[PDB]
Amino acid sequence: IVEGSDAEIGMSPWQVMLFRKSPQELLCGASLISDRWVLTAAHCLLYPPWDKNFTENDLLVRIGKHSRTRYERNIEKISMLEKIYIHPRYNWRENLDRDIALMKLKKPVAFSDYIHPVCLPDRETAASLLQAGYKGRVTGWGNLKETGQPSVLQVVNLPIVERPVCKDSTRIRITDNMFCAGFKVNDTKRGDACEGDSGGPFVMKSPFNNRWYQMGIVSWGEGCDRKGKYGFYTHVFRLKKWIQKVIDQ
Amino acid sequence: ADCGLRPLFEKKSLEDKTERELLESYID
Ligand SMILES: *C[C@@](*)(O)[C@H](CCCNC(N)=[NH2+])NC(=O)[C@@H]1CCCN1C(=O)[C@H](N)Cc1ccccc1
Ligand SMILES: *[C@@H]1O[C@H](CO)[C@@H](O)[C@H](O)[C@H]1NC(C)=O
Repeated sequence: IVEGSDAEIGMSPWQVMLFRKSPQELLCGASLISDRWVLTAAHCLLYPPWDKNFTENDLLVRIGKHSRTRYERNIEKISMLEKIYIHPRYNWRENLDRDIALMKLKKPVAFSDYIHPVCLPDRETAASLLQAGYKGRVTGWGNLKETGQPSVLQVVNLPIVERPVCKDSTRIRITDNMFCAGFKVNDTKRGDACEGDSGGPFVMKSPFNNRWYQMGIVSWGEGCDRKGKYGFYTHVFRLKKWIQKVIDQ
Repeated sequence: ADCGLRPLFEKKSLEDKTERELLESYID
């Protein structure tokens, strides 16, 4: 997260870290949506050009963390994966279309003051909240600058950007399965997700029922926090049917 | 279920340091 600030303790209890078992390596962000399911970006698990094509056994997740590197006694939980599910139509060769994946935990994790799931949006909630100018929140332990890494979880709030504006800001082909967010050239405010934040959640707090909903997944961008550019996110509601199918299955 | 309600914030009726920024964006 570039130009954000430290998260307060317990501020994003659905935040998940995705690690490579050996060598141990913090790979990406992810989010907890139930006691046994974690949502992330498909490119964190499958992106051949970066030599990424992981199986359940290659990975591990840590939940409840705040510090990026220090062990947090009786707070953080480690979980193994039972199965990974990547969207069947994820397009890594072209534009990361449908950059989404589910991971089933080998065992349900216990909720606590530091571990708690985020909500997935229903049609009504998506219609009301996913509108240009409305702000969402992104969190992660990714790079502090385009390139270094934070000692603790970072957070930044960003406005959803009008589709045509997103489209004219890049030559990369955008689809309905993505949305972009970020401040404009004139705005004094700045901020963006960056490398390493992929898979992390773009959440919004409903002013109707006071619950936090995950509307997006950090997916891609060109550089980080450059004026004139915007960060791109996987559109969660758009892929909600696939998500439901995997979980029901 | 209980999703989206944080134990240290909503459950204790406490506001985090920047969520007001999101609420206010629903106006402007
Ligand atoms: C995997 C994630 O850590 C990372 C997040 C980038 C978010 N950046 C900003 N400014 N919010 N994603 C990536 O690095 C993705 C993975 C593949 C390459 N990539 C990019 O963002 C490229 N810089 C652009 C791109 C290449 C191919 C297809 C789509 C976008
Ligand atoms: C990932 O590797 C597996 C196991 O070797 C192989 O079957 C699969 O084709 C690979 N994934 C892709 C699409 O590269």
